[PDB]
Amino acid sequence: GPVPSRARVYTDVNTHRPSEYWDYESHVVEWGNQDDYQLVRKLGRGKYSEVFEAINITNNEKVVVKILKPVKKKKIKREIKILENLRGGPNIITLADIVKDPVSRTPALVFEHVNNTDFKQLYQTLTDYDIRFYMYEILKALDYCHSMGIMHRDVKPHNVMIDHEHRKLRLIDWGLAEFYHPGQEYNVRVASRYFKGPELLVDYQMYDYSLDMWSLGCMLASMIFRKEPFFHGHDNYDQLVRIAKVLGTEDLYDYIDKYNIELDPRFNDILGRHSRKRWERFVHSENQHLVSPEALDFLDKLLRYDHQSRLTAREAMEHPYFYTV
Amino acid sequence: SGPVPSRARVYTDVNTHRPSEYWDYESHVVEWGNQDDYQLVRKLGRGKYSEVFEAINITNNEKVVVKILKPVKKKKIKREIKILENLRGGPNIITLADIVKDPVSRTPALVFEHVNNTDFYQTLTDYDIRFYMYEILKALDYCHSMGIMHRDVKPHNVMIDHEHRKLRLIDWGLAEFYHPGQEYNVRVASRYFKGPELLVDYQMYDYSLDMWSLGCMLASMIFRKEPFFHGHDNYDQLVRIAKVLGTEDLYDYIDKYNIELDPRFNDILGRHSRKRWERFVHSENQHLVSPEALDFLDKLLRYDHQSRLTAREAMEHPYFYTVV
Ligand SMILES: Clc1cc(CNCCc2nc3ccccc3[nH]2)ccc1-c1ccccc1
Ligand SMILES: Clc1cc(CNCCc2nc3ccccc3[nH]2)ccc1-c1ccccc1
Repeated sequence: GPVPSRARVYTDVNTHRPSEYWDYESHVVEWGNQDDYQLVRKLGRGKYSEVFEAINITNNEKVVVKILKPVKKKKIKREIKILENLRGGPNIITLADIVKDPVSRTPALVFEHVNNTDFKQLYQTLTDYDIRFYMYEILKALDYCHSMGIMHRDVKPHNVMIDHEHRKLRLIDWGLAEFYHPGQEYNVRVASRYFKGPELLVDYQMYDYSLDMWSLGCMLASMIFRKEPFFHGHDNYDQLVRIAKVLGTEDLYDYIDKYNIELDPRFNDILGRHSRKRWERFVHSENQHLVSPEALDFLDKLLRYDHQSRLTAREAMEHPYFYTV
Repeated sequence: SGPVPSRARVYTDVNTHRPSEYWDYESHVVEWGNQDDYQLVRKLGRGKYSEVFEAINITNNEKVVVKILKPVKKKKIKREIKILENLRGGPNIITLADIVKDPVSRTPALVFEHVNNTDFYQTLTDYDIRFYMYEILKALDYCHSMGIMHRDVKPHNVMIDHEHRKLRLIDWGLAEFYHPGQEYNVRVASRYFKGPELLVDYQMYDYSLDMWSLGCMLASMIFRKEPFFHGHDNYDQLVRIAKVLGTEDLYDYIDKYNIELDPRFNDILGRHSRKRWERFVHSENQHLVSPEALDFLDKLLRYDHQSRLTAREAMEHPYFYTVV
């Protein structure tokens, strides 16, 4: 079968903690009364959630209410436990309360309010310094949650809230987050297509915090090159082909041979043969003001097939690309 | 013209503003699952109309608590289920996990999350009393906010797993929805914990009944006197209260609400001075008593249901400054 693998950092953080910390199935959730909140307006809508802006009528403070469709109760317990464990961590969305409406009994999570700025509106106004500044803020959140033995497993621009006026950033939507246990085989149906690491696309289940570093690399590549998304797959199989068109099919086979991975037969007719490209090839007149040798070197160290060779969040924070922050 | 009406000072109109689906338990449709998923292990307790068992859910090998109900009144069973479904997941409220019937007996049964009850009182410190009293208040402020009065607050209805510092308020069979101006049956709660409103047959009571019962439990814990007000019948229970609170304030209460005192009180009530709470302090309990505890007790144990602290006001009392 496949060769086992483990994280290069924070490997045994959950092993050395009592079960209470990571055993979310045993976690007792206490659901308060949603009458303390008045819903103001709808902000967004997910596959299993609906996000509203609301007011806490006991202190007149704005909050964000995430109403969850109870499609899987174990998944709701997992998200709550992780949010409670990470509560107050740097740049982590702050869970303020857990409530249920008395008549509907629908689970709802109450968070600190964030005055988000638009992704398209920010895209063209962001300077090189801004990109470094906010990349460093996400790394603070990732190094923290990895140190707490949690993999976000859903990093993408939609899951990063920014209040640009206040230079405030929050990593949100922990619904896909999981506790890291060395040697554990995880479900690969995580994250979002454009941000899925090659480990997920080749069905290598023994992945770790390094999956987040791949997703972060995809975000960085989209920001510096103004190409959104950077790896534009049209299905999960095609996604690996788009990565292969940049990283090359030679290093893909070296990766699958190193871990004795069995490639799905659906790859047979679509994978082809591709050369490894130079990061400089993506530089153009519209994006050259965001690109630098430091940015390309940092990107090259995140976007690697081999999950074990990618920079850890702590190694990434020490990169020359961040010397100016 | 009869007794003066009264309403709750807090959460007065919570049920009035909710659709009838929430509080109309008579219309609630109960779906009874198959009790074959549970195997009874042992008897934990026995009530007037129920037996509580420890059981094992054979589908996940997890312990549960099974309450088998004698179907003496189907409306009462629907009421309890609706309240438990409404409060499901609330802080320190026993969690209803399933509703089942044994295929052959067809006896109603409620399945709850397991609670590992400690035996216990002799070992509880001043801190422990403050901690557990605050946990009960979280449960009461929550259920009151959900428009429900427990109406049977007493030590037997409080399960504590001391090792894990976990507390659950159980036995919601006497619980009711609060509707302002509604006249309720006074034959509720357990004798030692009945509020004076019940004993003088003042039917328009509210959540404040639970705050009286909580005050009885507090007095019994800090003074190590169980029960605190030891009546031998419902009429004598008011006399035991009047021996502490005095008869002057009892007459002020009945006059404020134009209550007619039952003639059965004529020969037994007597005349009693208002006692100082310090009179109950002794060598055996002085380590549990403090000025803060006595001030807090004085604000719960009042004849006038409207003057008692609400659960939310109680949580802000100095007696709880030392708890998280
Ligand atoms: Cl990662 C990022 C994100 C965004 C804005 N994303 C918000 C999407 C959102 N809004 C929401 C409202 C409601 C619910 C969910 C929401 N998610 C803008 C820029 C960047 C960025 C990061 C680092 C460097 C440079 C740029
Ligand atoms: Cl010291 C104490 C002890 C208990 C324990 N009463 C037994 C619960 C029970 N119910 C049961 C039903 C069925 C079967 C077994 C049962 N056991 C409750 C409350 C307190 C207390 C009171 C005031 C303040 C702080 C603590």
